Order: sequence, then C-alpha cells, then structure tokens
Amino acid sequence: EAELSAQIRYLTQVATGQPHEGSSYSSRKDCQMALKRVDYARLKLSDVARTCEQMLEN
Amino acid sequence: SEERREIAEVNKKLKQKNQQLKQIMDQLRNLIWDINAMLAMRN
Repeated sequence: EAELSAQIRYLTQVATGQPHEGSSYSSRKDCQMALKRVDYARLKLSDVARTCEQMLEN
Repeated sequence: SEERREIAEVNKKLKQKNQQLKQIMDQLRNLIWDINAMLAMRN
C-alpha cells in the first residue's frame, strides 16, 4: 500500500492533460534518404564491374 | 606482302578495344555525375 500511494502522488505531480506534440520524424527521413543513395551507388558499381569483366576476357 | 593482312587485324582489334573502353568511360562519368548531383543538395 505504501508503494502504490507514493506512485499516485508522483502521478499527481506529473499529469497535465495535453498530448505532448514532440516527435522524431525528420532525422529518420534523412537517414533513409542516405541509405537509398548508397544503394544507387552499389547498383551502378556492379554494372560497371560487369562491363569491364566482359572486356578483359577475349 | 602479308604484313598488310596481319596489320589490319591488330588495327581492328585495337579499334574494337577502344570502342569497349568508350562504353565503360561514358558509364563511369554518368555515375559520377549522378553522385555529384545527388550529393550536392543533401543539406
């Protein structure tokens, strides 16, 4: 009973009844952009690799 | 007399090799152009 009563008092000092409109969306978009930029790079590199591979072989 | 005959193959082969290099070069330059354009405005 001691612990629950203390917890209720703590909630009575931290409650305000508003939705708290912070968030973390922008940095997550930026990081996703960077990952797909790296993927583009990896695709083009593989293509160059295969054309050089086929020229070296005759 | 046969020298001409033999020379031609090396010219054609070399020309073919040059053509192949052209495809690789235009491809690499397009890749670098794309990465420049995409990276220029990441800010």
